[PDB]
Amino acid sequence: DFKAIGKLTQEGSSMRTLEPVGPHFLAHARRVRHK
Amino acid sequence: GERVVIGITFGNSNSSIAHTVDDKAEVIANEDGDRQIPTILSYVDGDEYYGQQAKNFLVRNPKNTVAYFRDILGQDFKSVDPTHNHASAHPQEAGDNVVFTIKDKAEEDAEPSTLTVSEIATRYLRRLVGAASEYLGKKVTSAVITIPTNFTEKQKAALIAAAAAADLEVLQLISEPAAAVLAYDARPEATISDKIIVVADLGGSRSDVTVLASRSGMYTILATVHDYEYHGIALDKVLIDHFSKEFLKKNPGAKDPRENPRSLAKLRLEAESTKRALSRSTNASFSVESLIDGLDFASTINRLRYETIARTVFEGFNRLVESAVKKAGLDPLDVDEVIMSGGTSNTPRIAANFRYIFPESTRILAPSTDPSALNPSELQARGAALQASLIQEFETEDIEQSTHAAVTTMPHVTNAIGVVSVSKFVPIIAPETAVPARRTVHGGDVLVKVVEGSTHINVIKREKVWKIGSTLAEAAVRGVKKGAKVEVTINVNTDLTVIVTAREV
Ligand SMILES: Nc1ncnc2c1ncn2[C@@H]1O[C@H](COP(=O)(O)OP(=O)(O)OP(=O)(O)O)[C@@H](O)[C@H]1O
Ligand SMILES: [Mg+2]
Repeated sequence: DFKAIGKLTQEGSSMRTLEPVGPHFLAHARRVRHK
Repeated sequence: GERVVIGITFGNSNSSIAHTVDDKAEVIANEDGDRQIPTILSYVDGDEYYGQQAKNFLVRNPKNTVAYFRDILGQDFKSVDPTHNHASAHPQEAGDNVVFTIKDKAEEDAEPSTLTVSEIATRYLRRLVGAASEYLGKKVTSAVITIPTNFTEKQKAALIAAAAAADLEVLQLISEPAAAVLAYDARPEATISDKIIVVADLGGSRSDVTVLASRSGMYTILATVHDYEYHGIALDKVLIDHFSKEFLKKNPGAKDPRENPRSLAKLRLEAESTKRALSRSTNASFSVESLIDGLDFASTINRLRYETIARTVFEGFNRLVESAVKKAGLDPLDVDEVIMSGGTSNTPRIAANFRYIFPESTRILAPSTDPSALNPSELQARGAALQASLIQEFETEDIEQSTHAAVTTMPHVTNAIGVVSVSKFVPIIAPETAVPARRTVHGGDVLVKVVEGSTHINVIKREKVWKIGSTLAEAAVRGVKKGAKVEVTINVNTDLTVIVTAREV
């Protein structure tokens, strides 16, 4: 289907830190250890 | 090899223990029946008392009783404010470490033991876990402990050491605000979503306000504010002063009960106890047996008068929340929920003030402003209990390395991104969302145009508006005509890449 690839403005994302609690973090923590 | 788990909240004034039931998290009460267990330790005739029992001995046994010591672990001696320990055993310097002099031995002629604040924390934690152990019938191996945001790793390691010295295994150290949010989102009634949350932890000796960004059910902390001036102790003073003035008027000539330590200690206990009744009832009694000069004092107060004499402090809380939301670079319009936590959040008036501060959209979670709200005291212990429950299967190297590397690396987008629909801007991925994520919602062809979006405020009074940023990619699907709905899904990537897919009906 129609699918386009766009690039976010390089300054659109600043470095921040997260709270390592909850199932949604722990489930996502699995993906990071894998890669 | 396997473990028993609890959630343990550790405060200067009160501490709680909570276990996990497969369906829901349960706060454990101690053998005194207290779910809110005072962080107090005392010694009488060689017997150790903790919690409520130790709290009572502050009258007849002030010097062998230790309270308000959590904010003293890992602390340089000058950094601590011994204001609150003046009533009880005073802290003392041992070079780098803070120590207390208390008579914990049974023998009268024995010298008083000089114990480190770490050892104090160690003995209390042993009893605390044990009360949970007795309820559960099983020795408790592990727990997760809540912590404030601004205390250093020196304190954290000190806590772990004292917990290790109490043969208790600390899985992770989680933050007191994040525990409160987890305590709500993990419940079945809650629905995870992307919303900006502000947690107001009102305590006894301190109050912490924290602003979070809940995106994809994951919490990222935007700003933090601490204040050691507006708290429950100030409110206790409001009652202590109010009732002390009344005592002298009724009993002329007697000593001011504030000027006698034993009489003042009785006032503090009773002022708090009346304050708690004023959170549950519209009328509460205040009494002290042989307050001073052998005179009983008895009085009452209704909630409305209390709210009047406590108006000054309450407005202090308002400025805390406004400062924190301001510290995040936000407006009260940007706030979706406010999770009220801490022991003072049971005050009904504080919720009412917060309703006035915030728009009608904003959710205020307290037993007096929401049918779905939880007990503000139990939140952190429930948060800890849940977190401890999920971790128990994993191993300590898994927790330690995943903590620092994975949590730091994820960046967050500073602008919202959505499709534009004129004849306006609708957000798809709320701003400050962590990458990578995915979001999707629902007489001619449909034209989807993805753009950046920011939130502004216009004084015309004020309301939230969206200004349209740069266009990322543009897309059109040609043959749907009259259909009412359009499903668009878009995936941001770690490399800042943007991926739109079209198959909407
Ligand atoms: N039902 C209630 N109504 C009003 N105030 C209450 C109620 N329950 C507890 N408090 C007050 O809240 C304070 C304790 O709150 P909490 O137990 O969260 O504090 P803590 O975290 O142990 O102490 P701190 O935050 O100062 O280290 C005390 O001042 C207590 O008097
Ligand atoms: Mg607290």
